[PDB]
Amino acid sequence: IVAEEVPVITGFQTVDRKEVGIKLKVVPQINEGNSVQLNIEQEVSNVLDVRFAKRQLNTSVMVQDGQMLVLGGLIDERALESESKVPLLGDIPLLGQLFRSTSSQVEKKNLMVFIKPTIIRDGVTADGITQRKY
Amino acid sequence: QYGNTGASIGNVMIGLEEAKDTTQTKAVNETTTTKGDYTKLASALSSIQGAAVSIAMGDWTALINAVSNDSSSNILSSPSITVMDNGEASFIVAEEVPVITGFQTVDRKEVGIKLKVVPQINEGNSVQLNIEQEVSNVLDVRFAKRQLNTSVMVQDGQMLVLGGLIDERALESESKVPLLGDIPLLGQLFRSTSSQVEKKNLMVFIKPTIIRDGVTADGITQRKYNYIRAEQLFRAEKGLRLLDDASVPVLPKFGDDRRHSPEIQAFIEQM
Amino acid sequence: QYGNTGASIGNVMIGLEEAKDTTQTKAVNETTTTKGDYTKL
Amino acid sequence: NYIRAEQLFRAEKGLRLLDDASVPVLPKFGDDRRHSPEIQAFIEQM
Amino acid sequence: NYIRAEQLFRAEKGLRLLDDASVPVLPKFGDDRRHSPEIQAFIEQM
Amino acid sequence: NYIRAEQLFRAEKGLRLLDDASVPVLPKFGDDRRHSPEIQAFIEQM
Amino acid sequence: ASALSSIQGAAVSIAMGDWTALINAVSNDSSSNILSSPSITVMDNGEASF
Amino acid sequence: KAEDLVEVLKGVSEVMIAAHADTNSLVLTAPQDIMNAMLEVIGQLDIRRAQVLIEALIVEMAEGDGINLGVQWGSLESGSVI
Amino acid sequence: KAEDLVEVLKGVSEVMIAAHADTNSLVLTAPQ
Repeated sequence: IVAEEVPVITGFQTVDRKEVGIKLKVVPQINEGNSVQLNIEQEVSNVLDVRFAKRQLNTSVMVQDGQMLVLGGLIDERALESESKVPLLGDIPLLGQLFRSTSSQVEKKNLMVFIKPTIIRDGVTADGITQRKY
Repeated sequence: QYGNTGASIGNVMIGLEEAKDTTQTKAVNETTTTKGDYTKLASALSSIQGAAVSIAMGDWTALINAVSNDSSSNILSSPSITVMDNGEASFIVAEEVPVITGFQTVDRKEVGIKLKVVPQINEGNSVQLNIEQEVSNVLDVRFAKRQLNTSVMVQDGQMLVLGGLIDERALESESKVPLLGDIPLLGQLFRSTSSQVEKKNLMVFIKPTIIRDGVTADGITQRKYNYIRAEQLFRAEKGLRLLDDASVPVLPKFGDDRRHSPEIQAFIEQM
Repeated sequence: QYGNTGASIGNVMIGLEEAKDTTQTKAVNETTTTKGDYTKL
Repeated sequence: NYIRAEQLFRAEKGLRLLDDASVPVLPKFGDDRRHSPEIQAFIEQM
Repeated sequence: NYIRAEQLFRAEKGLRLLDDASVPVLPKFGDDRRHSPEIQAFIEQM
Repeated sequence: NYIRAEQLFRAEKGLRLLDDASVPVLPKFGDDRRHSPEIQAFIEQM
Repeated sequence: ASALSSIQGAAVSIAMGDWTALINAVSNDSSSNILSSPSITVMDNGEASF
Repeated sequence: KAEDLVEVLKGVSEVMIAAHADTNSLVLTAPQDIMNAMLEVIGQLDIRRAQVLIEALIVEMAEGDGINLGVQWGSLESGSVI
Repeated sequence: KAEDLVEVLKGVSEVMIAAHADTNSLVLTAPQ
């Protein structure tokens, strides 16, 4: 868990602490060589009367030893157009922009969640990884 | 006077009279002058969406009002969850706004896209799906949630339509004197017409894909990875305007793990 | 007037009038002057 | 293809204030994901 | 066909302020979904 | 037929401000549903 | 205003020699006609709510 | 599903029938004849399920009209109203 | 429905009658 807990009021207003951050709870078991099976519960805490976004996925995947695999994702796209006009005067091409109020919006979002296991068997492998992360 | 319209001539004329400067005279020879408040006129105009135009002719003030509200919305979100066969997976993307069910108490509930699926695989090709799918949309807050939870059987790599809605509405309304509003030429002076047309479409499709070999999972992961990496490289070509373009996070090339920053990398080679 | 926009012409004009300096006269010959608040604007 | 037709029509008369490539439109049936036209153009250069 | 008749009559004297193709009308019995007249016209061009 | 008689009498002296075809009246016994006179007239044209 | 609010009809005050005769007369003619028929289609021996 | 099938097959067996969930495979242990019977039951309970597309259609058509007209009278000097 | 039918058929049997819901098919085991 990596998180910071902001104060929460569910009621002089009462405040309740909850944690927003990245949490990963994993239970691997190893095929007697290479592929690793993962029971994974993964949650992300993001926070902006406070609204924060949490997008978790908890699944079970089977990943090869040193290769990456995509657990999850979301691809979201939005276009919200809005307009107001008199109407008739707002139809004229040249002067129409004087009588119109246009509000346009385009939102887009992408989430991918990947996982790479690595199997550490020898001590030289753990020392090799720890040495580069150090 | 009409209720279809944004604001009614009564509150508008009353507001305009309250806004005028009033004078209060006491003779014997005191005469005081005072400016009137706009709060009634402000209360009358606050609800106007459109053109409200007062044409004053011979103490008869005709208030014309006309508007055309044209709205549109287009939304695609597709959530994919990768699951072991016969295993279940939950997927939630949501943000929780505060909710008051009562100094008013607030209760947190989550609006977003959630997909809970439990596949089992026919020993080749077709996948059976027990699926519960919910979408959270939110505008004293009202949000729309349209879920469908069903059981379908989809071929391996082919798309299948779980659900949908096609909704259409036309609400017309009118008011008139009546008799004068019937005349073709001058009828539009005595009529108040409010017309509305709404339309909505929802389709929910699902595409499974069966991953058996490791080369298939690597083939899918490679394209979903290179898609984002392409997006981020494009973010780095037109970069942060106020900051150095090396500060934007970009995925390493597929399979290369971690890279030092360009400046840090340059520093490392010296030492 | 439109609701799509940030602020509507009604509140803006009302605010600008409230911001103007108002004078209150009582003849017989008192004339007072006073500055208006900006809180609506 | 019904919805895709609707969205293509949304792209022909597009967002008046924004570029018409910003309106979401379904890919042709069975083709999965496509890069934006500008992004796609960028990718070919590199 | 009773309701469809009612709706066709709604389409003959239509919305006064809006185009008469915007009023919802049931498709002829058994024909499922139809594109709008303008959208249909657009589709044939592409 | 008693109620139908009452309603036909309601249709002979009708709504003063509205058309007399707008008052609901039971169909003749056993005939189920009938289109309005104007709607019926419209249907025959198409 | 409190006295007139309840008048439905003609209330006419004829003042003659400080004796004010208030005539009041009204004829309220009302009518209502309602047909609603709900049809529910059911499997035999099965129950349906509408 | 093995869980549904094991429950059903208990009676046919009456032998042990155990449902392995994760593989969705059920383990039969019996003599030869009962085995050949339960494999012919499982063979016929394993069939593919057709799937229906339910498309409802809801039509709500409302219409309304009214005409309200009348003349009122009043004299407030000696209050007399119609 | 198998669930309704299995309940009814219990008495006729008195043999095992088991209702498979998802296929809506009932499994009969009895003599000839």
